[PDB]
Amino acid sequence: NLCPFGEVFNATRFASVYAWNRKRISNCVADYSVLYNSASFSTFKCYGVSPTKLNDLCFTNVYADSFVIRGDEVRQIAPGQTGKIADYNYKLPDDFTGCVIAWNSNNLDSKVGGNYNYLYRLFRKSNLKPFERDISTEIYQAGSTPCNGVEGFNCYFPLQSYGFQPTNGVGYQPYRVVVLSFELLHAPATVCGP
Amino acid sequence: DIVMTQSPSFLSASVGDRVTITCRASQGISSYLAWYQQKPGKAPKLLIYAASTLQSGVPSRFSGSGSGTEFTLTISSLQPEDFATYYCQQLNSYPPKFTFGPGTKVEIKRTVAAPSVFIFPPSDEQLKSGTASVVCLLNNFYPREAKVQWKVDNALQSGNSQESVTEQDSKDSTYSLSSTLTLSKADYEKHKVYACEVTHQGLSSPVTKSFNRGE
Amino acid sequence: EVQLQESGGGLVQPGGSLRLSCAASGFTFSSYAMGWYRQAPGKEREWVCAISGSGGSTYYADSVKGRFTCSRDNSKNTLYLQMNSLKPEDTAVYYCARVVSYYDQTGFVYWQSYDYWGQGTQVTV
Amino acid sequence: EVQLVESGGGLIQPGGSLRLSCAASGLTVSSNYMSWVRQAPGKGLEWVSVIYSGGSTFYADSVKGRFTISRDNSKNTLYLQMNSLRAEDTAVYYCARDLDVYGLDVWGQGTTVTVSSASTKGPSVFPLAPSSKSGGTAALGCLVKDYFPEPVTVSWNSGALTSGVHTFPAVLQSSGLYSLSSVVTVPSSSLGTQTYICNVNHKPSNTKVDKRVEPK
Ligand SMILES: *[C@@H]1O[C@H](CO)[C@@H](O)[C@H](O)[C@H]1NC(C)=O
Repeated sequence: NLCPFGEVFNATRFASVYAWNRKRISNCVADYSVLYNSASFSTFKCYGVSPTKLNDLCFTNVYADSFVIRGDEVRQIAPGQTGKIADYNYKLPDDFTGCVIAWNSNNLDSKVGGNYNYLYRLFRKSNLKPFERDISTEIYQAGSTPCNGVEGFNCYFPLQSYGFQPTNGVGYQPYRVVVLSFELLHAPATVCGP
Repeated sequence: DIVMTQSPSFLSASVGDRVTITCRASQGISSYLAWYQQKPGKAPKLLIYAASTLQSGVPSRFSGSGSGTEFTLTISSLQPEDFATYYCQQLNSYPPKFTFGPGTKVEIKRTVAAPSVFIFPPSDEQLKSGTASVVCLLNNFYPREAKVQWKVDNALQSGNSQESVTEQDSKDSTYSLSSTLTLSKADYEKHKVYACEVTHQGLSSPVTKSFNRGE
Repeated sequence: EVQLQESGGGLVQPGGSLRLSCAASGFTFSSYAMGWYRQAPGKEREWVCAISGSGGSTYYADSVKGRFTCSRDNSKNTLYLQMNSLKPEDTAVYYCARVVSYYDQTGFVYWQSYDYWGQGTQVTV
Repeated sequence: EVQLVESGGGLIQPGGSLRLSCAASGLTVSSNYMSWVRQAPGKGLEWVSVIYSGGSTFYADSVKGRFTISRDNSKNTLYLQMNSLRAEDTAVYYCARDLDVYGLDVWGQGTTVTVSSASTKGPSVFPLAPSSKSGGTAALGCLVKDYFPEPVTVSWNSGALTSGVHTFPAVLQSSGLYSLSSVVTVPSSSLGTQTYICNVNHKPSNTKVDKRVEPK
């Protein structure tokens, strides 16, 4: 029973960062070689575990979190980072044990007129707790006057779309990111290496 | 880093004219561009965001266009209160949060006027202090572009002059320039002839005004 | 991460022993691994050492391995870098900050610094 | 209604500290991105620092480790503490509300911060006398040299003469002191009849000078 890593990594359509997708890998055999023997990843950073030892370890569960962000924001997907993506879209714990993998997606997620289906949360009062998912579309209140569900001055929609055009710079270009988190609990171990 | 440039640096236009000013980026920034207007002594005013969307409370004559590396700001009919400096700003940049452009100044076009050139020798009271300042005044010229060459005993001088230009006048829309050549008293007494040569459009040939120390 | 002061010494003879100290406040010192960053005059900043919160894993660069020892006392929230067998190439300014480590695709370990700063000046070591 | 009112600028020696404040009306500083943008004398606008709603603070490389952005929510005020000023921070600073891709909509009036080791000095007024060379127009004036700090005020004949008067912008010299020139074009027939005096006031040094410019 091979673990379905390709379902996350080789998927046609990815998710927005404000609605990052999570898949639970359980009860399967995982070969991480396919991940650490590939040359298609711009970013491959594993915190708290080396990739080489990953095939020799057993875990209770694995979590694959996939989303699409900008290149300049890929640095925010790391322990102890600050920024719009880290604070309001996707927060990694300071004591994070897992692998962040990221590749360029200008060929698939950048369109000549601009791809406006990818969105990020722009306005939020408080920073996001680790592994939190805010999907609220409530109008943000920037002042004393209530919004009453109507956009206006000091009353803004919380989500803004990336302008993903193929002529953009690498920093403004889209990047697909998968975060692997390995969990071990006082429960039977279901994810094991070869 | 992504560098923002703006052209032209200076533009002269009349009331009712259609004005177009361009802002370029080294790399594509999609529609992450904003246009602001600033008048002297006052804070910048946001005109356009997303490079095409008008800010509320901004007249409809202002319009923005462009995506990627080239953007344009167009005023359909230039109005008397539209004479100011205009800036373009990049949005959601890294490392800086935003980067502003060099700026474009829109000024009132008028007929070419030749400057009136005057030379003022140092005062004896300043000579007592041990420093001599020679002044060249260029009065009521247009266009703004003018060149001043300070000459001491027919020797061109560099590194000892400072210039100041007034804003366009309220009535005749003419600029004025004041240039100061600062030197020591000993060097001032070591030479006799001091000249100021002005190059301008309104002058067929460069105009030199001179004085001899000690009359 | 409110502040990080530094101490330890300045001008010192070659082949000598000296210890450089860093203080911390505003966070759990034992929770976060701390690192020493050395910036040479006219050269780029260089990571010299990194120590975990426990101290059971200490990492040193090959440029200085076998001579400097990095220690921490979580009781006083202080960071120590003991410098022995000193050479003129170790002459630089030293800085401390919270640090994190990651493994690349080939298994090698690199270090990333939490964005902050410690202010100090050294002129000879 | 909507207004960002700033304060705290002034003159500081290099290595000094100054706190700039920006009181807000019509918006909540907590619930907004708040940024500081400075304009150097005669130059463009440069971003300084930004504070997020969640508390994240980001600073420009030129002011990293020296500037601190903060906010008070009982007073709805934004603060910028500037330490170890280095005389390239001399500028007009503005507080603005950032809307990201929507731009900076609300700005403040701006406060001037000048970092200089120069001492406050009274201006020296010298006559730019008219030349002996006519029946037409002649030019005279006054040179206000070696004064600090800005500003100064120059008038002619106690405000009676305002036509043809050009008071040029000041220039900063290598000494750290400012120099200015005020000129006026008059009919040359009035040179021997009308007496022209320039009145110069430098409030910081409490200096008031009336200088008569006469043909030599
Ligand atoms: C995705 O497809 C490529 C092409 O066959 C393959 O090399 C790669 O291993 C696949 N990725 C995963 C995670 O299976």
